[PDB]
Amino acid sequence: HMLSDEQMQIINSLVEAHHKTYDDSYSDFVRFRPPVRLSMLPHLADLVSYSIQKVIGFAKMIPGFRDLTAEDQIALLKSSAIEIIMLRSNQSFSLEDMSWSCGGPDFKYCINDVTKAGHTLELLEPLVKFQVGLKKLKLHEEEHVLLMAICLLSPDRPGVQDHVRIEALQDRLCDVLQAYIRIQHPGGRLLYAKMIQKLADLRSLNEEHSKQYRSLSFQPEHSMQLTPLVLEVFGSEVS
Amino acid sequence: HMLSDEQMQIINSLVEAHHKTYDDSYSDFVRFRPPVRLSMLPHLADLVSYSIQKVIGFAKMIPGFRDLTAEDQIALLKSSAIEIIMLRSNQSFSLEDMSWSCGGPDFKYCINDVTKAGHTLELLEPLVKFQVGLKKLKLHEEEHVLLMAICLLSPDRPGVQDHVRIEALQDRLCDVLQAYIRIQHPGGRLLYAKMIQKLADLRSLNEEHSKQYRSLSFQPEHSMQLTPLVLEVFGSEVS
Amino acid sequence: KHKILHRLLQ
Amino acid sequence: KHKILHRLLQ
Ligand SMILES: C=C1/C(=C\C=C2/CCC[C@]3(C)[C@@H]([C@H](C)C/C=C/C(C)(C)O)CC[C@@H]23)[C@H](O)[C@@H](O)C[C@@H]1O
Ligand SMILES: C=C1/C(=C\C=C2/CCC[C@]3(C)[C@@H]([C@H](C)C/C=C/C(C)(C)O)CC[C@@H]23)[C@H](O)[C@@H](O)C[C@@H]1O
Repeated sequence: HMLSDEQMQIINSLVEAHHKTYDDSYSDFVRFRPPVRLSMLPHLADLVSYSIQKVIGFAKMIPGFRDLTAEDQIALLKSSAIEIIMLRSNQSFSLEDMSWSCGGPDFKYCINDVTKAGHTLELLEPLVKFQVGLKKLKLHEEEHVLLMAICLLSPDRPGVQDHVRIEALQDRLCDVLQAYIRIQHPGGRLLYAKMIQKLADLRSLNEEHSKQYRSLSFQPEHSMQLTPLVLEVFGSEVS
Repeated sequence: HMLSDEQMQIINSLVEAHHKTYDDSYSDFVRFRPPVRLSMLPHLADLVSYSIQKVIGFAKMIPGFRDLTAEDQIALLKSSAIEIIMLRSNQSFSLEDMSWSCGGPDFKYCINDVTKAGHTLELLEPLVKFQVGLKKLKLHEEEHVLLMAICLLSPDRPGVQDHVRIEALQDRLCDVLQAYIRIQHPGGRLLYAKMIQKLADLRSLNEEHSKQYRSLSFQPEHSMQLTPLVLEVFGSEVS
Repeated sequence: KHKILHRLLQ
Repeated sequence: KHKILHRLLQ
């Protein structure tokens, strides 16, 4: 068994989409309001807002995403954006430091940094355990981007209209991922099941983040520190 | 002739209100998104947003402002905020440099800096001429804060309900200013008329800024760079 | 509306 | 509503 021409074209475009939207130099970060050690909410608001723009760019290059209706595109992004940021952040995460390292000690985020942005160990503990278990998977970049696309293209999200179309798109991506792992990932007989478990964990992380984000968004002295894009994407408006 | 006890109490509280809300060290500025030389819109958005918070703090300490209804307080601030920022910015303005110097070459703003925030010489020329003519007045701090309070307490602004109350408050402040100048300002026989002319110029500056701000606010790639407070205060929502 | 202004105005 | 998202989504 091997992968088809169409299956690897999907992988090609998804890999290119991610390289174009994830900048390993992190040099854009000096443009954010600086970190301060809710001391850290300005910096992390800007970080997340910047990351949302990159997730929108990645999404737009997923085969078939741009052909969905504008509402479905919004629906999928409003529900999944925080999950994709959590998944994509694994690339900067270090097992050795148990934190996210983004090219410079100013842009090294530990758990305590995120408590100074208004969050609690009720979210930060499962998040760090998620990152470490995901890092231990040692995913190929191919598998990493496929999982982001699969996560994004979930039809079981609030607001989606074209359930049938989104599922067919996600089905094809899962097919690609299962085949890639069997053929290209030595010893990956259990990998696909683990990755689908991580998608389950993200739903739980999403739920907890939304809960804690409501606290921020309901206190104007904190919500005023957010960005207009963050207010939109994480807000409760429905199209 | 001399000033009454009640007149100088007004001056006392207005001077204290301004010292508490204008920080001559400008050390808070390192918290703004950095300047970049619409390169400068992030930094100037943060600068203006910070300055709005200080104008609200100053307003709250004007005798009688806090006893107005919440709507009138909002109405006066939404219409006058940009004018008070223009007036209060004269304190950092230099005739020698023709620019605003805020403790550090990173926080020195020339006209070209503000064109990189989306504005045109149609606004920036009258603004710089306003600052230089206002600086040439050599106002006492007493006169400076009285003019900010008078500007803020104008009843002829859209949205105000209690015309009669706001005018009485502004009337008392004008009385204080006229008396202060006659008694305490050597050679100020023409000063009060000039200061009231500057209030006229601010209306013209306000008009032009609102026009150019509409361009920013209508293009989402620029409006997303603004702050939630700036969006509120300069926005067109009416209570 | 004016959520932040209301909060800032106490 | 969703003014920025619409613009970013082209
Ligand atoms: C964003 C990315 C990166 C790190 C991510 C992190 C580390 C900091 C804390 C973060 C943002 C979590 C926190 C719960 C979010 C709170 C948001 C508000 C305050 C609005 O509730 C979620 C993920 C977490 C890296 O810089 C790099 O990998 C690029 C990547 O995109
Ligand atoms: C704000 C203050 C100071 C300088 C003010 C300035 C200089 C920079 C350009 C400025 C903000 C003008 C520009 C038209 C505004 C655009 C706003 C958006 C882009 C939203 O349209 C208006 C005043 C101008 C000093 O830092 C100090 O004196 C504190 C003071 O409060």
